[PDB]
Amino acid sequence: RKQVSDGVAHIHASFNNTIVTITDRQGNALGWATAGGSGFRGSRKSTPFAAQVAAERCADAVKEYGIKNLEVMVKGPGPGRESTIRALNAAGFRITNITDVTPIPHNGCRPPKKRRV
Amino acid sequence: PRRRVIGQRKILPDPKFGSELLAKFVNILMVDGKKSTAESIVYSALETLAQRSGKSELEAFEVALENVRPTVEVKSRRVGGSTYQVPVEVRPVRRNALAMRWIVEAARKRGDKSMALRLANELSDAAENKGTAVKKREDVHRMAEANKAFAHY
Amino acid sequence: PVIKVRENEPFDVALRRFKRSCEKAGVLAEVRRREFYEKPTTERKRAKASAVKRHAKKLARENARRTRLY
Amino acid sequence: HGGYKEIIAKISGDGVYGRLKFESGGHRVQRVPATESQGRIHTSACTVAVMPELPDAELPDINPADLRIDTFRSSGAGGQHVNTTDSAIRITHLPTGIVVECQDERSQHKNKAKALSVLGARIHAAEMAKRQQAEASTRRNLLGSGDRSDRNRT
RNA sequence: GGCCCCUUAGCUCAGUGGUUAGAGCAGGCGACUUAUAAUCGCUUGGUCGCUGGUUCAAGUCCAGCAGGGGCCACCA
RNA sequence: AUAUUCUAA
RNA sequence: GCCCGGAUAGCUCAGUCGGUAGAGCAGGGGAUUGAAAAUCCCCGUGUCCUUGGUUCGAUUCCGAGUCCGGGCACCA
RNA sequence: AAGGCGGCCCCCUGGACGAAGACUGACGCUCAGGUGCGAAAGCGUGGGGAGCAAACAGGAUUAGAUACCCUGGUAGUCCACGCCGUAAACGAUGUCGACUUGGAGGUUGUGCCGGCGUGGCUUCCGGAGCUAACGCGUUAAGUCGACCGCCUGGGGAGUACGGCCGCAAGGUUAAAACUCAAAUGAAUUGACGGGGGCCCGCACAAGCGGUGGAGCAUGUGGUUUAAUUCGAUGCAA
Ligand SMILES: [Mg+2]
Ligand SMILES: [Mg+2]
Ligand SMILES: [Mg+2]
Ligand SMILES: [Mg+2]
Ligand SMILES: [Mg+2]
Ligand SMILES: [Mg+2]
Ligand SMILES: [Mg+2]
Ligand SMILES: [Mg+2]
Ligand SMILES: [Mg+2]
Ligand SMILES: [Mg+2]
Ligand SMILES: [Mg+2]
Ligand SMILES: [Mg+2]
Ligand SMILES: [Mg+2]
Ligand SMILES: [Mg+2]
Ligand SMILES: [Mg+2]
Ligand SMILES: [Mg+2]
Ligand SMILES: [Mg+2]
Ligand SMILES: [Mg+2]
Ligand SMILES: [Mg+2]
Ligand SMILES: [Mg+2]
Ligand SMILES: [Mg+2]
Repeated sequence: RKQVSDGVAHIHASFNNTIVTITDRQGNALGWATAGGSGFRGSRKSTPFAAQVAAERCADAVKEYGIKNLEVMVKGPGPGRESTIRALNAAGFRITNITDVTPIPHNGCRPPKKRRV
Repeated sequence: PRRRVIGQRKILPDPKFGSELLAKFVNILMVDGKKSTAESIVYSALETLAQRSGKSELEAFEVALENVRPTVEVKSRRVGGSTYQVPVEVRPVRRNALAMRWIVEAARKRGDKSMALRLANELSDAAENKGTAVKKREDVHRMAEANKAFAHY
Repeated sequence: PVIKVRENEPFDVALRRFKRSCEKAGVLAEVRRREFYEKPTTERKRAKASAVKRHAKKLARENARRTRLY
Repeated sequence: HGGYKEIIAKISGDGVYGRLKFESGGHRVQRVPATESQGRIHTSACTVAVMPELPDAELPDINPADLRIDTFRSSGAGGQHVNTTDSAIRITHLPTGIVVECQDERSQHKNKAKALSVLGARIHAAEMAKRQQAEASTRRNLLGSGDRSDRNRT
């Protein structure tokens, strides 16, 4: 509805799933797409391709706003964190800056116990 | 095999149209080393396809092949622990082999009376994009689109 | 890591330079370490093991320049 | 791997227990088994018990002339009725010596009925116990140990 | 007595809209596996619980029924 | 992802 | 003694309320294995507790018994 | 000292080390009993509780799955005070002192002129010697002295009984019968591993045609029979 022009692309990359959320500079969400909601469950959901297809659907959900330039924010260490940016760029946007905001504790809360698989 | 010494066997071009591609087709159609029987069945079926097209027998075959030829197939290969079904681009030689083999398999499970007719029918249904041949190309294309996510490079 | 894209700079380059900036900061390795609790005993055992391999690689560098194979 | 850990079969005819009575005891077998990897000879045994058919088991009638029946006042609550009424039954079976007392009901007839039933059950359970013990002991002796040392036949 | 909601494919389910269709588990064949599993591809199949009318083409739009439940009503 | 067992010369 | 429920495959259980019975585990035959399990494929299995009725026809609806389980056998 | 100790700042406080001197004058070493300290879990009282997580619950997996995996989650983990007194509390190596070739580091002092010495602590290799061997090797498991602790086949048993300690859990001290002809350490050759590396064979894969269903032939098992003669029985009947 309301033109915004310059916005942010948050990329929550987990080992399981990828969540692209395109916001404005003030951090109000416009549109979002997930690898899990893009016709990909299980193995296929945790792949750079499904995180590519997700990025596309998110670009194809905020054209009504007419975003021309994006600041990208990648989070977490999954396959999503690389190819999602390639997709946004190849979807037509102009990448102003790329920042990693992955939350690192300065030795904080005890992680969960190691999986014996 | 384990070595990798396969000198592509020397294949004669067929007598009538002079085409190694069609000579191959005959070989794939042939049963019990009865090539004479096979060649007759192919020429008959290409003669029939010549009439119901208005084109050269080789050109009418090419058009048929093209709508059968797959571009990417599924091959099961291990990456870590799990055994995923992965799309692989098919080599141009294996593009024709599959095609020719698919057509003959397709044209061996119809109701029509003579194989020559069954072949002509399927080679025609191929040209249009209808036959069981050009139904299993789709299948081997779309199953190679579901697993598109596993195409790691 | 925070990469600003400069004027007249292609994307593919600015992405490789972002990848490098994160690998240099060791972000992905940091988060993989924080995934599960390693008991202190296990943390000391692998610190010891690493140093023993680093040190044994030095002694496995002499027997190569000094000794001949063919 | 086949065969039987135990196989109990009734063999019915004329003159069976006259010809199989001697099969009772240990049977020692010496061969290369089917369950043997190294082709080693092994020495196994099986116990065979041949016990003759005992005339089924006729649960006999409770002859009233073999009973002593005592009636007396029941114990506990029930006001004047329980004070004055011979409700309670003690049936003593003279043969076995089994005695059953019953004063669960307020009527002597119900008590006597219930007691005959129980005395029946207890007499018929006691004789079926003897038969099991007799059979158990008879079998025990025929079998011997399953050990290779205790055998009639090799 | 009122309102209503929903009662469509084996088992189920889901619903716009001028129609009997979309699945997801099942059931068939394919691929896959060391073999089971999972995975994937292909197909398979409703008197839209029924029944009228009314509609350029109405299960719906609107009646007469059946069906169950949920809350409210009920002083021969 | 799933793979238990093998008496006694 | 009376009362309520139940009796269906070898075992544990569905089911049906007048016609034409299922499940799981056992069982059999095959496969897999050096072999036994586990697993996979193919099969079979019932006088529907016993009688005497009603009925064209009863597992099903009566009325008896029999066996099993669950009540109760009271106020005093 | 061991247990242990990790942001930064202050306060209180212990030890170590080096340099030059000065001082005391054998005041030392070791230590049964004794005393103290002593991870984690645990216990008591009162706080606290983000994250994690015994128990517990559900979901999976499976033949089953009181597990591993998943979603939750209470004690507990944190604080104060008290208790417990144990750990593969390990260097599986008691403390103290002396002596006996080397090399390469790390760390922390210090003397002299980027070099050359001299101390402390410490990591790795290795010589003699030692050792059953593996290994240890001036930080000895070498060569010696002082003192203490401790062992005497494997099971039974670090258990019972008794004592002492403890709120308890338990700790500590510590047998016997009976039973076996071993139990054990290191190393060696293999074999094996759901260890690693590298190779090969129609071993898989890629293909083509079969078998398993039908009828018949034929061999076998079984069953039958007076007899169905004997042998071959995973691959390799
Ligand atoms: Mg987790
Ligand atoms: Mg067992
Ligand atoms: Mg002491
Ligand atoms: Mg603690
Ligand atoms: Mg407490
Ligand atoms: Mg507290
Ligand atoms: Mg858990
Ligand atoms: Mg101890
Ligand atoms: Mg320690
Ligand atoms: Mg240590
Ligand atoms: Mg010790
Ligand atoms: Mg001392
Ligand atoms: Mg050394
Ligand atoms: Mg003790
Ligand atoms: Mg004691
Ligand atoms: Mg093959
Ligand atoms: Mg056959
Ligand atoms: Mg023979
Ligand atoms: Mg023989
Ligand atoms: Mg012979
Ligand atoms: Mg022989």
